Amino acid sequence: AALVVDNGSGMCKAGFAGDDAPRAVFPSIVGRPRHQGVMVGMGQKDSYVGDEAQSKRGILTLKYPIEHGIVTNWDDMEKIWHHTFYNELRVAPEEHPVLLTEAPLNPKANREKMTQIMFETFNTPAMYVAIQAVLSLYASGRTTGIVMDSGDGVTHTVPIYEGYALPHAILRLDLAGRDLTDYLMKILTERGYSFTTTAEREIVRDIKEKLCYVALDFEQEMATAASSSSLEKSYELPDGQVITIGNERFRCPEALFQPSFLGMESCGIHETTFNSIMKCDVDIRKDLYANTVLSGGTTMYPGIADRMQKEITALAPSTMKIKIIAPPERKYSVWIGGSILASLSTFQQMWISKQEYDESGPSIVHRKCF
Amino acid sequence: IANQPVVIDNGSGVIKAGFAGDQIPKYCFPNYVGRPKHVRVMAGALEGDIFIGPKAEEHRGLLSIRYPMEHGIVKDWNDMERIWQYVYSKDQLQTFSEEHPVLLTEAPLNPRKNRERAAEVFFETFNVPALFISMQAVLSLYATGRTTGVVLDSGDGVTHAVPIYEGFAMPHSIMRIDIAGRDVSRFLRLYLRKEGYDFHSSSEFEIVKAIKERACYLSINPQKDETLETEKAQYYLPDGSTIEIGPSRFRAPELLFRPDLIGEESEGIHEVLVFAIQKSDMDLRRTLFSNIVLSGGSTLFKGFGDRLLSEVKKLAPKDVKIRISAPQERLYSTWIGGSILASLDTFKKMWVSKKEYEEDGARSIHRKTF
Amino acid sequence: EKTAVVIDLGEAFTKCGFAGETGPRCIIPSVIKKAGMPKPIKVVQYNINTEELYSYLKEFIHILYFRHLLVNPRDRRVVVIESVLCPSHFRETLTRVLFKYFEVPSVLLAPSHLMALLTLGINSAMVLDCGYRESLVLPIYEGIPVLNCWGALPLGGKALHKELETQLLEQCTVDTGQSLPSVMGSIPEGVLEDIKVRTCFVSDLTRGLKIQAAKFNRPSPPPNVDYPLDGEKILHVLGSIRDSVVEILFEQDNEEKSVATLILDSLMQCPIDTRKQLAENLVIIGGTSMLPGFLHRLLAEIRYLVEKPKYKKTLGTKTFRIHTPPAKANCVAWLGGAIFGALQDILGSRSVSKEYYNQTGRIPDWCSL
Ligand SMILES: Nc1ncnc2c1ncn2[C@@H]1O[C@H](COP(=O)(O)OP(=O)(O)OP(=O)(O)O)[C@@H](O)[C@H]1O
Ligand SMILES: Nc1ncnc2c1ncn2[C@@H]1O[C@H](COP(=O)(O)OP(=O)(O)O)[C@@H](O)[C@H]1O
Ligand SMILES: Nc1ncnc2c1ncn2[C@@H]1O[C@H](COP(=O)(O)OP(=O)(O)O)[C@@H](O)[C@H]1O
Repeated sequence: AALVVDNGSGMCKAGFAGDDAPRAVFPSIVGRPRHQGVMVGMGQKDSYVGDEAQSKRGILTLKYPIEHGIVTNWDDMEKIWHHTFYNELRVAPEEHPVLLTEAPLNPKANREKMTQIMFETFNTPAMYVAIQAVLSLYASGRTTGIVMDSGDGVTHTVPIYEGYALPHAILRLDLAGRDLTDYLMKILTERGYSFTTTAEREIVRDIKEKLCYVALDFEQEMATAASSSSLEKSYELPDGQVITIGNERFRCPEALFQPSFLGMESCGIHETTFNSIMKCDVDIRKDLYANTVLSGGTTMYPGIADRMQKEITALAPSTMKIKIIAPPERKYSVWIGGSILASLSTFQQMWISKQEYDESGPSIVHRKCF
Repeated sequence: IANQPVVIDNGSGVIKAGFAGDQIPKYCFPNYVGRPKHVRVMAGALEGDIFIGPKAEEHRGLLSIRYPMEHGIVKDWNDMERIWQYVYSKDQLQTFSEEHPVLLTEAPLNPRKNRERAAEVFFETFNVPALFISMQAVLSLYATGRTTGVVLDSGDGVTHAVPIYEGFAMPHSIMRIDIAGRDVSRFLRLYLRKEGYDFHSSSEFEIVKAIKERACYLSINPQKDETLETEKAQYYLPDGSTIEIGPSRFRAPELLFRPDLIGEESEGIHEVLVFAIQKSDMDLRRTLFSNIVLSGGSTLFKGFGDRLLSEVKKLAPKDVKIRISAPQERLYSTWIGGSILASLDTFKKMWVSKKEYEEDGARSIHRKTF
Repeated sequence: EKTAVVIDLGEAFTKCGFAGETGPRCIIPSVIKKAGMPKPIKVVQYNINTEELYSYLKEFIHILYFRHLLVNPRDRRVVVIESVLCPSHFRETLTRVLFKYFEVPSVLLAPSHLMALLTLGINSAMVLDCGYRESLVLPIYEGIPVLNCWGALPLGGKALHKELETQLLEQCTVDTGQSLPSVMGSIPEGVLEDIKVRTCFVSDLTRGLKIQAAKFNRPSPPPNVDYPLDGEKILHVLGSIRDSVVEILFEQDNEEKSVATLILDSLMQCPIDTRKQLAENLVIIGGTSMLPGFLHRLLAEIRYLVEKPKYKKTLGTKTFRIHTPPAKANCVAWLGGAIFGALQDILGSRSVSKEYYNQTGRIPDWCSL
């Protein structure tokens, strides 16, 4: 009926209104080869969208217009979107209204640029963009809750109390798994696993999803893992290389708990969320203690809820019970939350049509934000 | 030991050494592993392969020379050992490891394994009672006297551009490229092969490297001089063979800044330096523009610094005064600073004793390393 | 419409035929039989007067189209089967003969491995060309010929001919009119080549080890037939002789320089994807490769060299499935040129227009502008 288009910071997801499985599950990454003196290989594309770039990853320069979600060259992602239509659903955007994703503390010019692409370029009959965390809590089925949203490009805890705007405590945080992967390939380089390009990064981010977990006592677990030679597990890679990871698996996510590893001049994720907590009414924060909504697909980690929980629990009073809300499908609950969100009665009226945009210009984005 | 410390002007392509008090590394020679070009199974061949200096500078169409440290990655450990023994001999050191303190210098992107393995040889085969491993940028700063600075090096393949203010160990400011004149000359001889000049042997290519260090420059108008019809000045080999060079005399080195047709779309350290600029802050950036240091041997080029000046001028915005310090002995600047560091009393406490190495080893290396 | 002129080239030969031509219409070498001159002067000449070459080009190209074509090519395009490393200025001398002298419609330069990729109809490939005087390996990354990874070494049959003349100095039982060890001065290498065509059989890898034993501390010289030359010049050559000339292709002692070394290291600079790719994306071209008992002995030694210390870890377990040429490996490149010129008239835009060379007088190669 509509177009529920998710814009994942890493991969992508999409589909119509009310669709259950995300159709455009492909890398939301841009890539181009080394356009040099050689000729074309039997005729082929210039830009390589997702899986195409993922396929011939040895030469295609894996880039992103995305800067922790901030798209620089909108041409990239819009051509990706065109092909995404004519790739997954093969439907024009003019017959079905679109639904998009966003993150707080985003410059409005980004969304307005996006908007004018949908109208001037895509000619969508109606359109809408909302925060991913809303879809996460939507999938949970709540309205009161601190939706700790965590994309693989950004992070933003979203405290809500009966679907109400609390942006003073809501804080965007450009925390990407890519950043961890940066540090990870760096520490691998001193471990003899010296690799440079982004193809290496794709392989090791998949390895990050393979064995990089979250321990419980980083230094103690670090010393024991240093002693636990069996924990330094190996895996013969697609290439003849094998790996060795025992510390690295949990050594790398401590940068989230400790900005010191990167010198982010910030706080660790657990107390960062607690800092966002500290910007509210402590008695409704009690509900937020119960509303420990751990969301964002970049939270699919082994031993992460107890870690984070225990940390903030040490920060919280005894009566302030942490009650984790974290379904393993929270990664899909973003797009699926938008997919079922499209089926909302009020939302079928809450729209930004052609003339609504044109006759208002990009100014309509402000009140039509949320 | 309480003797004159061995000041070493280390390197992947050029490794020299001397002592404290000396103003010059007494025996200047590059990094190379000289093996014969023939089967040394039959008696009366170039066996031993410990051909450093005149032995390598003796046989030309009979030696297939090798190179151990490849971008800070040394694999010919035993070949390094025999080169060390050549140095330890009375032609270069005239003393022993036990008899004199030794100073080791490094650069970033060096895995711990190289340091550990080299320290094993240096404290077990050779036995330095006063040995210390350090950097090279620090020594270049010692030579320049500065402490605040965007230090750069132009080794054989060693190129780190880390902005270091007042000797501040800033590992997040690390911007190291592992490529220089080595592969530049390799594809410059590929150009020679494009115009019919094959140089497949090491020495056969070492002559080409002598041209690289002799008849190679940076035409500050690369595409303009490229579009301009060249004249191709004739070079004369030790054989005296007439060889024209022309555009290729500056093509491959200008290709460092413009890696367009490499496949390895590198940067040209100015871009990497702008990335390091981003790592720094405008208040410090403004100062560090004036605080730029160059090192290594690949800096030696006609129109080198001025071309890079033009590069950054096209990069940096207005009211940005940049100064790039670069003496004539960028190679020796490391050795000069090594003698300066040798003259430091803190350095005496900074070094790891042989017994200290026996106590910990790798942990002592990476803990007492700085 | 029109059948573009597909012209094979190279250090040794220069073949040709129509677009899509299936069959060796003729085989011309890379020389010119100069009138008055008793010997056919070569064309593969470097640091030489391009003007006498320009004359060779005019005459030779003229009679060349009269050989393979017997008709003026001013109607159709010309598929120029080039390869890298040739002097681009010399290539432009060819271009000025074409446009500035014969006024051909348009031409296009393409390497041999590209046409090999056209023959297999695949995209990625790790192909080696067994050139006349040299060796030429070229990897392809899904239709993209890899630049930094390559193979190019003076490792062809010409050096083997030098080795053959060395054997002629050593093994020479030329009868009277009964040894006569190289009493006759020069040797016709073309005759020597056809002698190899009718005699140079290739042994086994274990026989390669026998040749290693022949180097230090003799086994199985037969099959071996003598060679009678006209004018009472009969001499015998062992099979171990020609097999020794084949086996010396991998002397890696103290230098680590061979064919497989070049291939392996070219793959060493490749990334993870390209590693397994080129392991399965593998083909071999070149006429010199077409030897009886050499490709499998060769392949066995390649698989053996996978067991070299720095290769089991790094490369090791990789299936080296190799594509096969549907015809003679040498002609297969020309066949790929025939493939391109056959059904690709649309690609005349990529072909170098005469107009550009008229208004330009040059062609910027893979450089700037
Ligand atoms: N098994 C796993 N182990 C470790 N990490 C995982 C695992 N599964 C998923 N992840 C994390 O999920 C992240 C990708 O999920 P995420 O939904 O955040 O992608 P995204 O592109 O940011 O989507 P969006 O931008 O819509 O939030 C990866 O960075 C990875 O760290
Ligand atoms: N005139 C020159 N032109 C180009 N490159 C040079 C020149 N002089 C030296 N080099 C390069 O710089 C290297 C020496 O710098 P150095 O820092 O000692 O290198 P490394 O640290 O890799 O040994 C040489 O190996 C050579 O590659
Ligand atoms: N059937 C064959 N057996 C052995 N060698 C051959 C065969 N056919 C051609 N060759 C040789 O292999 C080389 C490939 O031919 P060509 O394409 O002319 O090589 P190049 O491109 O180096 O001239 C030539 O030297 C040729 O003599």
